[PDB]
Amino acid sequence: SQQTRVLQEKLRKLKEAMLCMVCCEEEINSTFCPCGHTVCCESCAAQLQSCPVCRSRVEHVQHVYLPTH
Amino acid sequence: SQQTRVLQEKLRKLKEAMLCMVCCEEEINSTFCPCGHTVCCESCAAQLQSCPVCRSRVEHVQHVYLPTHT
Ligand SMILES: Cn1ncc(Cl)c1C(=O)N1CCCCC1
Ligand SMILES: [Zn+2]
Ligand SMILES: [Zn+2]
Ligand SMILES: [Zn+2]
Ligand SMILES: [Zn+2]
Repeated sequence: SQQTRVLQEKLRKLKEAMLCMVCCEEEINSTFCPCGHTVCCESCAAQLQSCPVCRSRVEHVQHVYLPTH
Repeated sequence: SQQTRVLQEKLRKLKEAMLCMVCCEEEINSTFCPCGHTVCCESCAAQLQSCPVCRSRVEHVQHVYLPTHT
């Protein structure tokens, strides 16, 4: 039905929100500290000296173990 | 259709996985450091001395801003 198409789009968008905002290919699993923005995979997070959301300096990257992983 | 029911179930399960493992009511937005388990809301994370998943000592809690926050 048309509702099947609507639900497929909602699921696709929720899954895309869990993917790295830089490479778009790997799951988010890293937090920039101290700002807390959690928007990258470990490979993209390792290559950024400043947060891509707020431009704060990255003091270090904390790996996150999420239940959605 | 039955396909619509299957997709509704998938969506519901993904949304439930984003909720705090202790209160089951608020979104996860806190990480236990240094272990990295990110399974609680701020209130529930605040008084735990050890991680509820791996038992490691909680040195501090890091707030996390996730793109899925609704
Ligand atoms: C230009 N740049 N500087 C740091 C990072 Cl990260 C990037 C970046 O956009 N990419 C593309 C996707 C894969 C990782 C590298
Ligand atoms: Zn990436
Ligand atoms: Zn930031
Ligand atoms: Zn809670
Ligand atoms: Zn832990």
